[PDB]
Amino acid sequence: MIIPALDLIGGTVVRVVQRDYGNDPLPRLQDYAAQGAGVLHLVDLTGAKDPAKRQIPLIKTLVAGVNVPVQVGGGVRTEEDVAALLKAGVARVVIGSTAVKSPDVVKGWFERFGAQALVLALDVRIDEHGTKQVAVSGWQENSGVSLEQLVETYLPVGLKHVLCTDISNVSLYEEVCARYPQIAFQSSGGIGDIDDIAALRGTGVRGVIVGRALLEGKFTVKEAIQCWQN
Repeated sequence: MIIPALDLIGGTVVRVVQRDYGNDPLPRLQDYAAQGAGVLHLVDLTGAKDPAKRQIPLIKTLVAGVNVPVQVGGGVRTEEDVAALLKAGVARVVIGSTAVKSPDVVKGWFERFGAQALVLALDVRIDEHGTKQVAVSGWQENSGVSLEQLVETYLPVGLKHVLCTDISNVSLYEEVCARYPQIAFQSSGGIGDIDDIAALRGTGVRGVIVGRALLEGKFTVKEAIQCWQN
């Protein structure tokens, strides 16, 4: 499915490649759902910078105001962070750097919350050997573990949802999806126009995250879904 996405800072919708796209995230999300979106994605950039300032009241309002599951990320680093987001009504919590830095801890989260409640977000850069290297961010060096190695760490605790961002493409998703058909992969990044969505058809990816292109008015959620369904 198409997964429309917003990045939020202090209640403001922003573009990242910051750019202010206004303070109306709820009407934007509601119109995404109205066009047929079955899942939405939010990144809490304020919370990512300071967990104490996690935008829980806002997230609560946004979740209540739409009729579809929302997955929410942004510096989710502790068990308490996960629990708080689920309590606020989020469907799935998106875990990034902590899934790389403390796998034994995150394995425990799978046991506690269930694999349906957790999405592992992995940034991948392909090195000069052609290996899919995991990095915790776009501006930090590789962390010394491959995508396959980290996926295989979490398979025994029932991993089901993985969000993959290429920070170094179609071939990447074709490869990983074929290797792990029991995992539902989501793609993030690279969507500049409607043809980019067509290109991911048939790769095996289950979800396509779309953010910037919708804000820029390149195409609508309805058009994206029509494209995805072919």
